Amino acid sequence: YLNIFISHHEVMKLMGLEADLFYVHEGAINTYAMHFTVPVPADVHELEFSWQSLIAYPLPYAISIEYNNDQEALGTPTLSIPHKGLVPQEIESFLVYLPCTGNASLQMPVNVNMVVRAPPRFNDTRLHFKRNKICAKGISPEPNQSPAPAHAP
Ligand SMILES: *[C@@H]1O[C@H](CO)[C@@H](O)[C@H](O)[C@H]1NC(C)=O
Repeated sequence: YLNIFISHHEVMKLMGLEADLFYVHEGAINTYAMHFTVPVPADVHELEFSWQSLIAYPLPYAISIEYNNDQEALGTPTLSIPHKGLVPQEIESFLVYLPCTGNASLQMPVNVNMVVRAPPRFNDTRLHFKRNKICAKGISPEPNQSPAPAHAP
């Protein structure tokens, strides 16, 4: 009833291979793949997840993040979607932003927790995505709002 996967482009960005990876396929969790800790290079500033509900019954989701607050190398992770809502019935993708400050070099765990509530005939999908974020000094995401020369009137 539920697909959760990372696309070909996401696997190429993260790992350099041409493949996709379904972490959940029609409700079945890829427990083997969930064991792995995926490294996130210094120059990768976001993780992209893709998902799709395969039924009409509403699928509530909840997303939480695990990371050490108390350091100077990684800024606060954010989402491109609300941390709670419904899983879409068309394939959609969302981002977990992992913005390294560029003011420090460091490796650290960042884990993404997801819970998708199931209709009563199935069991909830509980996921613990393990990632190890690399940060490097002088490597940080660029802003997309561009500067403009300014002077006083
Ligand atoms: C953000 O978009 C701007 C376009 O103004 C571009 O200069 C920059 O390279 C982009 N950076 C990222 C991380 O998307």
